Amino acid sequence: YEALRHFLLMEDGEFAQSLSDLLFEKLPGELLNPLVLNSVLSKALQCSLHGDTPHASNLSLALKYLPEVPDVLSCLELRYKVDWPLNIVITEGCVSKYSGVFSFLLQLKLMMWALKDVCFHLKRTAMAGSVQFRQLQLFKHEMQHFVKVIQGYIANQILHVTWCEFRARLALEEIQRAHAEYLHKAVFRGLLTEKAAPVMNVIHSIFSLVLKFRSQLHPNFALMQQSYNTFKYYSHFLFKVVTKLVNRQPHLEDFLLRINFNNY
Amino acid sequence: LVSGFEATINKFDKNFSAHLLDLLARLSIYSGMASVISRLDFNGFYTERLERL
Amino acid sequence: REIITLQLGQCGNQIGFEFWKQLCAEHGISPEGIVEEFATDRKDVFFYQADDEHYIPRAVLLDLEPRVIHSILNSPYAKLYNPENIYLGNNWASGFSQGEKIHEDIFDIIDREADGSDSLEGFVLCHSIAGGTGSGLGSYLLERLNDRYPKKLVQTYSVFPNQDEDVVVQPYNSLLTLKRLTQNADCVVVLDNTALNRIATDRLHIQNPSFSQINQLVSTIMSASTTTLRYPGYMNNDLIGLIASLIPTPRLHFLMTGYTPLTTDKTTVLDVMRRLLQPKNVMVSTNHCYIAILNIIQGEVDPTQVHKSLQRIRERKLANFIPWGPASIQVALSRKSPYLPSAHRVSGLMMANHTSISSLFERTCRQYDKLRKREAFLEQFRKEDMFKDNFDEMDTSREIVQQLIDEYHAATRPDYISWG
Amino acid sequence: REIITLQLGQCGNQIGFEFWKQLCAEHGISPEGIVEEFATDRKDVFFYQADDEHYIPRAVLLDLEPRVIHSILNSPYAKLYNPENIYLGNNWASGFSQGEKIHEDIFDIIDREADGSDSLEGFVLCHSIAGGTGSGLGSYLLERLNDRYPKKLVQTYSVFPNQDEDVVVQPYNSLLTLKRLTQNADCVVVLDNTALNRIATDRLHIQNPSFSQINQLVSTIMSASTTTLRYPGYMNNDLIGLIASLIPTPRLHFLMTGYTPLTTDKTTVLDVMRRLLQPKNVMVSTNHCYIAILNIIQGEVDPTQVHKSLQRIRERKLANFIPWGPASIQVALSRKSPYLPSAHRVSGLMMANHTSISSLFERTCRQYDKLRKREAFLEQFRKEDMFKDNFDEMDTSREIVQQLIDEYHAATRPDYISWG
Repeated sequence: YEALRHFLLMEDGEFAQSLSDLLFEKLPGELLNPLVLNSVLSKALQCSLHGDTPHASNLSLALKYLPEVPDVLSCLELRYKVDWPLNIVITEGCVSKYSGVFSFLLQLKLMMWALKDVCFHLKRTAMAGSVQFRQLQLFKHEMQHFVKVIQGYIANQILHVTWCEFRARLALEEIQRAHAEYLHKAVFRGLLTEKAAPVMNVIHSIFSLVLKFRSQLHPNFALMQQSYNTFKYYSHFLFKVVTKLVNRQPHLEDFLLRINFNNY
Repeated sequence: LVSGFEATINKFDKNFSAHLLDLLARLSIYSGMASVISRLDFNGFYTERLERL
Repeated sequence: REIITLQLGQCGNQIGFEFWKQLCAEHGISPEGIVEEFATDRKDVFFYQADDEHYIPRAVLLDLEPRVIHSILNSPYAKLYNPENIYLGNNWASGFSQGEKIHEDIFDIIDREADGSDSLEGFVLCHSIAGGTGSGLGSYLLERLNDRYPKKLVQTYSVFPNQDEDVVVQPYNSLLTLKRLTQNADCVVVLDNTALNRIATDRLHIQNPSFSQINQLVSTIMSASTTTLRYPGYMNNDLIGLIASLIPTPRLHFLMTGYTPLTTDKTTVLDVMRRLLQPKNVMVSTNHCYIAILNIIQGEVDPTQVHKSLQRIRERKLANFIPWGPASIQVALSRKSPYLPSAHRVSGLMMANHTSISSLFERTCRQYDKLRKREAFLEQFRKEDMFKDNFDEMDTSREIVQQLIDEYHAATRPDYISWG
Repeated sequence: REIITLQLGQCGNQIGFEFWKQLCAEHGISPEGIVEEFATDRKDVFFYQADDEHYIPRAVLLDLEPRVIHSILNSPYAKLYNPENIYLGNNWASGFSQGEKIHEDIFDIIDREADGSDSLEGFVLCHSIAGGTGSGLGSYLLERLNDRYPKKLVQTYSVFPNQDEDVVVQPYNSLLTLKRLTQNADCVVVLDNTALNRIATDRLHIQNPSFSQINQLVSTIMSASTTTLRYPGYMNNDLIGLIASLIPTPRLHFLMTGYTPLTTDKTTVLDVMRRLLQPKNVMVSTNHCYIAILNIIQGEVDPTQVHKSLQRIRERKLANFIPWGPASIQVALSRKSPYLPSAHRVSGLMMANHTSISSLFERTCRQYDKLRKREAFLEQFRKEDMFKDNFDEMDTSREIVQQLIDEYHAATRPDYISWG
């Protein structure tokens, strides 16, 4: 379990920061055929100097979103393969959700890649006090601030509070239930569940506008200004929707907390 | 010399490319480990010229 | 992927030697650079991949007229590193001209170390301002790094050169250096000698040996800022992801420093949160408001009660803020620093963009304006006159810092929708 | 089947005596040539089948005006060999004329040893360039071996005659010798006195006794190159099977030398692989690319992890290469050298065809062009004028080496489909 956490919850230094950056170069035929996704993992584990375990190799690897391209979905699934003397405890529907939480997690880094791209496209323009540079980068900061704090919520819920559970349980029917309740609460506090689904729903509008903001690199200053203008309305609308669903969730109260300190 | 030698070597060259591309096609199906194909033509040229996608 | 660390100037070489002795203490490594069985951490951040799989740190030492560098050299931590990156006048123009004349071989040392590493992520600058030849040379070296590598990140560890009174051209030096820091740097970590001296006289009754203990505080702050990268966490294991959150615009990119323990001779999360917010705990010395606050916490701390604490700090409404923008305080956690015994295990650190630094900038501008109107304290050099005959470079830098003060006070307003 | 070894020139006789003392140390044999009970290896490579079933090595010694050969003779390793194959001016033309005038009796010694052996596989030439009379005589002897035996293989161990400055006709000597090496040799193993001197001053602080230690390095390299033949392995137990892989065309047949231990006063396969790839480990001193690389590894090395290592080096993509051809790095392994106690047991050796040698060739051509345009450093001899009255032989050799430089840089291109 404490090996699975390294490579599907990405508890590894510059493994996410090296897998995601190589994967997102593609979106074509690349990152579809089984010789390219077959080799990005062998490069990613070696440049983190934490991996290269048998819990990180000889595991099955595929994808569920093909690159056909906005694109708010990441790709490259990873599965943790188990067999008979591990099957009595570790479930094979539980592992499909291990892949499912890894994919959501890599999609979170997709925004941290896209905003980095548009700040990188802007970098060669300047240092200077030219208006088209400074007033454009002021938009980027806000979206990066949004991404870091929704990430600060997720990096607490799926990784600390649910990881306390089933770690003080390891300090015949029972061990399966202790495993499944742990992953069940991990996907529950991640707000992917149907109960807190409208809270995560507006983040996709957030994310699509971040992609529109990434695509352009300034004559096209006004278009990116307008994309940011739609983004700010959607954030000010999220501020009410998350508050209303604490009368439905004390765990969600940390999220309304996260996105704003004071402020209306 | 430099011309009739070219005449013999080109037909040997074409035959060898046919007999090689067939082998690499029938080796891509065999695995296990991918290091067999990767080491056999380790350059990155003629590693397979009948590429897929 | 790997960051090349530079120690520059004489006092900057002193605090760099302190920081590398601190890394020898912090990681499980010998003073010969040797990895041990009491070393599992990440060693791809500041450590040159030295040849025997012994991750030797990168201590690039650039200086002119070395005096304290010899005392650094006769030490057992000069066997921890020496890949031959050690190399062998109190005004800005003198150090500028000295950096200009020997740029090529020291830049060959820089290219040497850059090709020596597997890749590059950034250049962090370990410097103390008002080291004599270090000032001026530091701005020229900052310009060389910014010109040669415009796709990398430059961080500047710098002190605020004010011991409350000798160098009287120091406001001119800091003024020109601050103009270069606005345009040739992406993030600058500023510390205050005044606030560090006041906190040092607060915790104990030291006034004579205070410099060596302030070096220890600087070394611990530098260790705590990079512990999240050097030791495997999940967030801010990269430089750029850590830097991107605090800076809204590349002119307001100066971050204040604070540190939760006062003395080093359970503690719950609510304590350290409102502890780090108090300005007694900030080691940097009208309405002024933070732009964005971020904290690291490393110790015996439960990661669950941080949302309860952050709820308490939210409903406390304890800091004001920049009141037109969606910025928050950002809570992040890293591992407790292993492989060495540490007293007072819980220690947190803040980097925050505050418009209060514009007050100290305006104090430096007022001192510069006073000494400029008097014009008897430039201490007229041939370097100062030869670098600029009409001395209009200080006026251009004054225009830059005046624009910076205007942008700071416009960000202080709830209307910074257009630039001012 | 058996290879006849020749030591030629004064410095070549010195390094040959070093190599035969090295073979007396390496095999379990006495300094009288006697096979012992501490000797099971193969003795059909360099050992003359001497009569008492005592496999005495073949040390064919050809020289004029012997001075250091007497010091070789008064040694207990002159009882290891003496089947009477020992025989008793710093320009190329002088040594050429000296080799021409006494060709018949020394060729009778060659035919004597050739009929003495059971058969012949090749003639390996143990020489150091710029030995005075050794240069010129070596090219004439190379021409005699190439003319008399066109069905055998000739290998040339040679140093690059450059001590970075006395012989000032040395670029002329090396230029004419290189023309002969292009046309009268099938493979040439070139070493650099510059890189060996730099590595010697790197490992220790020797500058005066450096020649004797470079002789030890040359002797160990010569032992490691032939350990796979002298001791029973499976591959490269023949000369021609070892030589055939690295050479694509008989003009690009010069191989660089490298060696994994730096000092001689577990270690896994990934370490020695990327160790041997680094040019700090190559004892030979724009875009340049290897044609083909092959390594021997002899030590405490597991033969299974070499495919894991070669996978890591493959996906590392650490060397560029000649980018239009199906060449690879080729991994081969031989036995650890027995019957003598050796420190630093793991030692690997590379022979690789690199176009970087054309840069040093162009340096020698530039030095030759400078001294030729000046024409005050030919040191005009009667031998030099009598061998060629108009001195057009150096110009013809210059045309040959210019064609070689053109072929090298055309092989550097991804288009060498037609010759250039």
